[PDB]
Amino acid sequence: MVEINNQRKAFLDMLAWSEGTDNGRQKTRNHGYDVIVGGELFTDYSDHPRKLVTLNPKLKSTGAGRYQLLSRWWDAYRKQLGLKDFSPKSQDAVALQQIKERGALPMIDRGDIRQAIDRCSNIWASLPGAGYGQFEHKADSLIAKFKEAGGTVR
Amino acid sequence: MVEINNQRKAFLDMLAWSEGTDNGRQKTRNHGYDVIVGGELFTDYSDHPRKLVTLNPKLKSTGAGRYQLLSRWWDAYRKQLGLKDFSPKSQDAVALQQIKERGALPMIDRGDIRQAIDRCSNIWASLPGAGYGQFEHKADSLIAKFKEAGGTVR
Amino acid sequence: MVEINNQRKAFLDMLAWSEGTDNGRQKTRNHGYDVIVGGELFTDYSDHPRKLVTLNPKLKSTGAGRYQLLSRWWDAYRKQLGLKDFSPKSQDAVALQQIKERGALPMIDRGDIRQAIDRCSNIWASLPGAGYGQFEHKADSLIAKFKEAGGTVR
Repeated sequence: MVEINNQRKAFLDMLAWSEGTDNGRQKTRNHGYDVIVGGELFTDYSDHPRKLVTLNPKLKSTGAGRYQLLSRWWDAYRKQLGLKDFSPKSQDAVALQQIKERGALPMIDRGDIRQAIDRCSNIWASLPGAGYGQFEHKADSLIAKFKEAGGTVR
Repeated sequence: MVEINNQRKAFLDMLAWSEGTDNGRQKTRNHGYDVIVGGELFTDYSDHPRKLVTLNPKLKSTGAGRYQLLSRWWDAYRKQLGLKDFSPKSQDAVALQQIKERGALPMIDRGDIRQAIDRCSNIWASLPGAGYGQFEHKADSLIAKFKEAGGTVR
Repeated sequence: MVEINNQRKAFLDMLAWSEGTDNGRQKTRNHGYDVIVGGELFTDYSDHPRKLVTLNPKLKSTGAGRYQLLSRWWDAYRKQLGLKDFSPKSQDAVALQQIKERGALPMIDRGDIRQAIDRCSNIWASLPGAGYGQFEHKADSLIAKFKEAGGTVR
């Protein structure tokens, strides 16, 4: 399993905030860990809710959990990591594993958050990529949230 | 909010032992309720001491009290539960609230401690499977401690 | 300057189409190489036009050229690659350099376009990231364009 440390935890909190699952606005009984794309909540943590939500006549998504994990990616990782449920710890595990695969861990650990965000933009829709126009602006908000979660930026 | 019963009290004692705040070795004048991460003690219970013992980004911690509650979580819960101080009763309240949120209360009440421990590993670093670089007690030692605190296991 | 080959050329054409600079509808006198974000054209190729265009209150951008390169990245790469102008050749050079830095060149050369697109999504806003809700469908329309530009997919 990818180890959790203060920098990584702060990154996961920034991410939960960015994705809108744990931002003090969206309703939740457990820090966004029970949020289904669209805003509904689930209570059974034995598996991904797998509820297909139509966000509009031309947009569907199965994102669920604190990091809005798609069901197809959940299946891949649950098998790969040997996870027995979709509990908060399992959700953190998958997110960290995806961050690991993108080579972002060293960046997070050392405080190069702007780079970590860019590297992870291909996984999470709320994160901007560096070539996009609004990056500098969005990264400031993200960096601020990262800092208040206790992370240290370089 | 969350009322205390024998099973829950036994869980909190097991937790204090696990976290190293109340284990008969760590110094304390009040059963671990005055312990700051690192081992120093505080005497003013009107608020979380809000101290760290390292500036190392990965290792940084503000844990304080019997259950080593981080200051950022303290602020969230203080507001949410309407707590006026960081007294032992307030500390117990926050811990029980976090346990309630991870869906572990029914598990504790019925004696399914191994499951409750797993669900709570996402909150406390000493609980087996937590995934930090810290020492994690074996489930067996935890269950033994839970039983000597008067809890009944199924 | 990174070398151009048929696979790479086809990727740059797919990209110009995806970004809307060279798609048969947007006006241009030079295959999108003269397009400023928003749709205006420039004629002086000695430097990036450097116009900050407001697309809406929340979205501003300085993208210009066939691949909609932001001015700040233009300055970085101009210096790094020793470019003396913002001519079509220079624009291609920077795009290829960015693709090289994302490790997508081998993917493009071998025909693994879906992977290359995902790796490059952090640079270009029109490209989809793999964790995105509709990756497979958007990738399909891009692959079609890549193939008609003469590229071979695996």
